[PDB]
Amino acid sequence: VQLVESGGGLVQAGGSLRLSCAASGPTLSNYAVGWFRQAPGKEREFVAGINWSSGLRYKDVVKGRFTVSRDNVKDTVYLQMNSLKPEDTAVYYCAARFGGMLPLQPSGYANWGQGTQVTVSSHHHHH
Amino acid sequence: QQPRPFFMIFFVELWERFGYYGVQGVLAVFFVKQLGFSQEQAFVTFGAFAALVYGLISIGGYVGDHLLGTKRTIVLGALVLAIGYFMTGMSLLKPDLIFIALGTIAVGNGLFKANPASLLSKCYPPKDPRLDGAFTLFYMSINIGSLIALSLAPVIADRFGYSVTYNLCGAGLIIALLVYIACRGMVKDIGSEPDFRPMSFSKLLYVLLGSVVMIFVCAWLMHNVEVANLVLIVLSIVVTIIFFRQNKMFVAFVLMLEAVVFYILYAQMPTSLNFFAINNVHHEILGFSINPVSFQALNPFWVVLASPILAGILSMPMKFTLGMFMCSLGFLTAAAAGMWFADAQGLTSPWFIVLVYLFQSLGELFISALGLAMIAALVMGFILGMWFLTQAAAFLLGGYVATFTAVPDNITDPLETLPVYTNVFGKIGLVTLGVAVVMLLMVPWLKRMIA
Ligand SMILES: CCCCCCCCCCCCO[C@@H]1O[C@H](CO)[C@@H](O[C@H]2O[C@H](CO)[C@@H](O)[C@H](O)[C@H]2O)[C@H](O)[C@H]1O
Ligand SMILES: CCCCCCCCCCCC
Ligand SMILES: CCCCCCCCCC
Ligand SMILES: CCCCCCCC
Ligand SMILES: CCCCCC
Repeated sequence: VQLVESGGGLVQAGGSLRLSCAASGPTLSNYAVGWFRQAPGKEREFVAGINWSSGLRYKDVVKGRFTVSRDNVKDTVYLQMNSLKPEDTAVYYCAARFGGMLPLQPSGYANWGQGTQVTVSSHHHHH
Repeated sequence: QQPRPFFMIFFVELWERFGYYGVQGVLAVFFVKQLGFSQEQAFVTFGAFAALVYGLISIGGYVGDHLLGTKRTIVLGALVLAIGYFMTGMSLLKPDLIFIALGTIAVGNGLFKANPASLLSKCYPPKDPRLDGAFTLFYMSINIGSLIALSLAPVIADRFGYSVTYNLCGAGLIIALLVYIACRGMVKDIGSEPDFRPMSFSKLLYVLLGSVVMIFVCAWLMHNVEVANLVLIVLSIVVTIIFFRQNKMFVAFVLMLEAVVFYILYAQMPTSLNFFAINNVHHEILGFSINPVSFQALNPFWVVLASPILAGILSMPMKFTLGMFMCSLGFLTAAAAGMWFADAQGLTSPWFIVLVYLFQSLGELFISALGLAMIAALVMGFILGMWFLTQAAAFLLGGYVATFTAVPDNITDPLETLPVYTNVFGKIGLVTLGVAVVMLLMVPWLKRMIA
């Protein structure tokens, strides 16, 4: 009913980060977990998710770069973010909805994490 | 207002129904999530379970009337049921137990069901006016227990696991037994004839041997639904042959076929309408988030409120016709909600499902409450057996029908599942509308035959 997100931070373009979502009392196992993100001046948008029986859904611009997965022992959901780019900068939220469906809009999800800042800098080393 | 044993019977019934529906509300989800069944396997297996639970109700009236006594069989039924609930809780340690545990519930229900109602009838002198009110309160008792279970059992299974949920079902039966044993003095001169002679251990052992056999037969049929299908098909065609060989009975036949359609529709509440709420309805109403599995609780809710009202307010065949029109409208409302009143993301307002369950519950109040009571006005034992057999067949057929809404575990988009639910619910509603119209057309001829 309350989700805690962890693992955000600052990273250079092409780098990687892993987000994790854990719940308190409810067993996350019965839940589709969707990851949403809100960039400055835009609305929350669906990024990626896993339903209660391993079905997956992805936003087109993160396919081949992001992977959602689930560790049902630790009752945790993960977002592995590789080949990160500046326009992936946002507050990331996990959201949980009972069952097998991953609706695209925030109104489909009842339980929300508080959000983790992800920043991707164009920084590269001096040549 | 009522005799003292009425309140004992009320609360035994409430707690036994709590236990039963605590299991029923979560069983299809348990099949899918915990046992890894596909939705199709879960739906047909639930159909088999429901079929056996219903067909075996025929056993408990006979055992209570003629073998052990009503009060003795209440005790035995409660004990077998509680054992079944704890066996279901144990099945999480021992997955191989699950089917034996469900057979124990079916057989335990078979012994138990008919007997509290029978007992309640014996609490009143034969033409007491309060009988009708007491039986409406008894139906409300069934549905208060069911309301609590369908509301809370999914929440409990989500927060504490299935082992805890099923053990609490067992505890509810244990508490029905304690209340029965505590009130034994209230029913000391109430019972069937065997209650007042010493118990025949010959008959007790026959009942236990037959029960255990049935537990194993139920487990086998639920594991192999493809032979449960042929068992009931051949039993149905054969008992149809033997009904046709042997005209107030013909009215019983057409009313039986109408009830079969009714039970096909009732069987969707724990399966296809349950997963429709899971997949394509918002899980929030009046601002509170809810477990969508709890939406099943809307059926007893509407019954609890509507049975008194409708008790205050034609005759036999027209009430069946009315019930069938109500059920048709429930499924047409479901289809319409999905076809025209969904979000851009594929989700519909939970008020549409509130309305589906209102229509469906009124259908229940017109039909199943008032069916075999005046099927008993048109008629014996052979038609009671055929009645239970055909309605069990109805539940198997309902599981098969629910499989047309089954969703693969990899689908995650509500706009893919919404048209499946709406196509099936709309076709169910149109066929049921046709059936209700033919019922309407035949109402006068039947109502003549009842004379
Ligand atoms: C339409 C029938 C409504 C059923 C009535 C529900 C009975 C009340 C539940 C027990 C007390 C509330 O306890 C809790 O409350 C929150 C908000 O209320 C609800 O919601 C929380 O749990 C359920 C299941 O665990 C999740 O699907 C849900 O998304 C989550 O946010 C649950 O329903 C209940 O777990
Ligand atoms: C009220 C008398 C109690 C009778 C209990 C007898 C149980 C017999 C056990 C048979 C084992 C299969
Ligand atoms: C009370 C009887 C328990 C039977 C369970 C069988 C499980 C077998 C798993 C090897
Ligand atoms: C009223 C006591 C009934 C005894 C039945 C128990 C059989 C195991
Ligand atoms: C009584 C109807 C049976 C249908 C089997 C396909």
